[PDB]
Amino acid sequence: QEPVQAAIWQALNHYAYRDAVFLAERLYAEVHSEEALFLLATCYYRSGKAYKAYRLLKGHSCTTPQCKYLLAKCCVDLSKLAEGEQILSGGVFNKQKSHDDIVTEFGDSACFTLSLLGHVYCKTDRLAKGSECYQKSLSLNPFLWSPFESLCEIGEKPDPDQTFKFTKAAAEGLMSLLREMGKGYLALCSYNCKEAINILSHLPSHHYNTGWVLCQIGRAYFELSEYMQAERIFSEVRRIENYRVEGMEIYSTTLWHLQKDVALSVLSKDLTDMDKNSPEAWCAAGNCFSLQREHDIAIKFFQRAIQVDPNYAYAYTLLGHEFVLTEELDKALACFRNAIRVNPRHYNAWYGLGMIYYKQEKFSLAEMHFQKALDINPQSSVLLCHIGVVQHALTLNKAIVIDPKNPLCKFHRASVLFANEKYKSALQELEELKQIVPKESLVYFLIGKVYKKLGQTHLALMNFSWAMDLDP
Amino acid sequence: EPVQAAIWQALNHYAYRDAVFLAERLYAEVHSEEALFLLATCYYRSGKAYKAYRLLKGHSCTTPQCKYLLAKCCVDLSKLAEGEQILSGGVFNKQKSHDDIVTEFGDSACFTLSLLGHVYCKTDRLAKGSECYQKSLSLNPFLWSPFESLCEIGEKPDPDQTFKFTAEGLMSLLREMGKGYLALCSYNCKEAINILSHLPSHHYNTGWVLCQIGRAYFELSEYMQAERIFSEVRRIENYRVEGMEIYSTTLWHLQKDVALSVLSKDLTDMDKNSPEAWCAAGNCFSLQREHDIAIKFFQRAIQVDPNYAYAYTLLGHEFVLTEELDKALACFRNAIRVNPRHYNAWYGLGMIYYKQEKFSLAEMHFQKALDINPQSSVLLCHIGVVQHATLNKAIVIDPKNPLCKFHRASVLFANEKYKSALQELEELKQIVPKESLVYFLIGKVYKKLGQTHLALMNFSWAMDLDP
Repeated sequence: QEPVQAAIWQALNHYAYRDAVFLAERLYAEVHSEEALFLLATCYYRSGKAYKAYRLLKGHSCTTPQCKYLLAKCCVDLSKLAEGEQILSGGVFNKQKSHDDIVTEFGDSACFTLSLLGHVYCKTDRLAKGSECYQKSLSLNPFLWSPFESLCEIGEKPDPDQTFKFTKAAAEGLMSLLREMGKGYLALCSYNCKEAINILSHLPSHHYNTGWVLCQIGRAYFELSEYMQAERIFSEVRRIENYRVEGMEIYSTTLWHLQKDVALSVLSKDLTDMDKNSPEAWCAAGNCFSLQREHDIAIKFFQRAIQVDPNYAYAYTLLGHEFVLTEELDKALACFRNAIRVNPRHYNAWYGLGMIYYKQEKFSLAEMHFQKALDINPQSSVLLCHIGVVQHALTLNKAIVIDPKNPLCKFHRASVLFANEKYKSALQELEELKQIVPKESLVYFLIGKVYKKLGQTHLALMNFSWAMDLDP
Repeated sequence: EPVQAAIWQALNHYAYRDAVFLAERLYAEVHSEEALFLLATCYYRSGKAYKAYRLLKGHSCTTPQCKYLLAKCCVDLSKLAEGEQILSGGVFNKQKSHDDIVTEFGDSACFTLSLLGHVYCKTDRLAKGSECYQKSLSLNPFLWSPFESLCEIGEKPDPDQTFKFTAEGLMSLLREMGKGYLALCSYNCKEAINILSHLPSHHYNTGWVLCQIGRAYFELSEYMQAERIFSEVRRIENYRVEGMEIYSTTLWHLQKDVALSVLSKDLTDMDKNSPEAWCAAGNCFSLQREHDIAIKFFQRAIQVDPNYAYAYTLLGHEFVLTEELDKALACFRNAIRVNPRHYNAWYGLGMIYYKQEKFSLAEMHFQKALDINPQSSVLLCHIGVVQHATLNKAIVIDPKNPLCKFHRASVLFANEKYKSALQELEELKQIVPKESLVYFLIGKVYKKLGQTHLALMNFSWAMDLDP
């Protein structure tokens, strides 16, 4: 009995699934225990066939925590999210069981199920309930990076120093790394890009050279739009890991702005060759053909990124931009809106909608989009206006009149000019706005840039420290 | 220690993202080979095998634990040469002993050997493979899969001895069940049914056992009894797809498009990645007389598993119906590469070569099918009679070429032409005095006749001759 199910798990840790599953089937058939049942369902699940585990556990119902966790997980895998809640929460039919109840039920598993419950609440439009779950999970288990990483991406600001603290002593040490890292990834998610590099770079060199860190730093340099400083450490994460696709996502697009045909070609090849069930590889393959500026082929790839992961915002976004160039404005809208559906904090899509409203001269709505976007990210304009540059290389008073009422539409019109090689025209429109809004740091920060490129070093430094002082 | 134990917790709840992160940390922190093993174990269980491979290659893996995981990724990546060179092979070491491998991998010895046997079986070295399997089983007789493979690749181990322990309750069960599966594999199905229906009824009523029985009844061509057992196996185990491809073929021989529709709909959208489900839908649309829609599905079955022989043979039959024999020969030809011990294609080709009047070839083929399974004519000849819904020539060949004559009598028996088949089987019976097969087919025809004397006698003759 005992040695039979000892032996099954030996088969599973060696991934001999057919051997394990066979024994499990006979074990459960001899003795109908809840533990043997669990083990069988376990075997079906790790063998890569969740659906089997679902019908098995479901058909003669077990209530044990080990079965309940697993049954909920198979559901989540199969997108039965509403159901998944009910197994764990007791959520919607009867009264919703509390976290204190949940912890009592699952005990040591409480941390994964709250993580699980977290994920579904978030993916079912209840970030409120989902954040509370993630937080509680981290309380129960500080070694879990994923809950913390979800909270940052939502817009929540958890406290690294309070989140990771265990309550020889090896944890203390691991949590220290995790602390400065936590502080840094939040610092990246809220777009304190200079801070995030500063925190991450101060991290010890062994944990600096890891591809995760460098990948985040790559995202950091990229958001600043220091493209060459970015491509340096993305070329780096590749020679050091070479099996990593996760950061190569945004690296593909950096190589896109720099217009490095061979490198993006090489990346797309190397990425598709490794993992064709990765939206990153397909995002890369996609804008490799945008580089070559053929739009039929790129659309198809971006699509594969959507099929292999429809909860992956960025892939939707990158399609929109490409449809802008082909002048398919109606498809583009739906793209950015969908992008807004999966992640409401993905700034690229807001602005992209706002850009095409502005382009069609629907301003007061474009404002709202630009505003909601620039709240997520200031200095959004640089990247998405550079986009239009890359494309166009391969009423104006009406707007200013309209711009009287609303600042950000105007601000784009300036950012749109600086991105083009029309530097002088920008400064006329800029001062007119500087008078319109002496509140916004954005205005003084742009003057800072526009002076630097014009030579006036003393007057650039000047307006930037003002711009900083006005900034909160 | 706390970090390592925290990972394994995250793994056992399938929180892969949480675990790889700790494992990247732990490995960055210490460049330990066990820290390495964890990271690669976390990438592999995350469902990203390439990630572990590329990692393990780019660092020094020299330990059994490490060497196993890497071999597994290789084999997963269709890098069989690599896989071999890692477990058996020293770049510098010579071909390892069986005993060397066991020493190196200790408890993991049975699994590494199992995986080798698979590699040997995937390459053209069956003998080297079945030796690796036997060794695996002797090291660990709780493993069913190596013995499963042994039966299918034509070898005949002895259950009573092979699963003897060198607990008694599992083995004694395994032995009886093993003896049953071997029978099914050696195609003495009436034995296979008998010997595993002697099993205790709560292991009888498991899905796997019923499936083998159901499998057997198709091989006995007991089609109405077959669908009885499957239908039950469906009720018991609606999540089972394994062995339900042939349930579909049961519902195809019997002409139940109604039930084959229920079956295919269910299986398709239960498991799109199972070829059994696409074989199921493939048969379904064959009945509906949509040949194009039928072949569409059979290729998808093949698409989902190119090492799934039965989809190749079903495409074949669907091609012969559309008289596209060049394409049909290829499928069957593909089928045999794919399946060494598979009567279906061998006979399938035979029937094609027989219709091409190339009886010299047809013979050699029918022998190979009939070597694997003696009764293959009855099923394959039935196919033609469902699909449908010189008399001197083959007689002269029937001197030198007996098998071509037997098939001609079988196809006549498969049609309602019972009288004409006895006449022809008598003439052929003179040419071969003694062939168990022939006395069987007499008894087969006597059932339709009435006559207990003729059926009983001949069957009893045929049995005695081939002990």
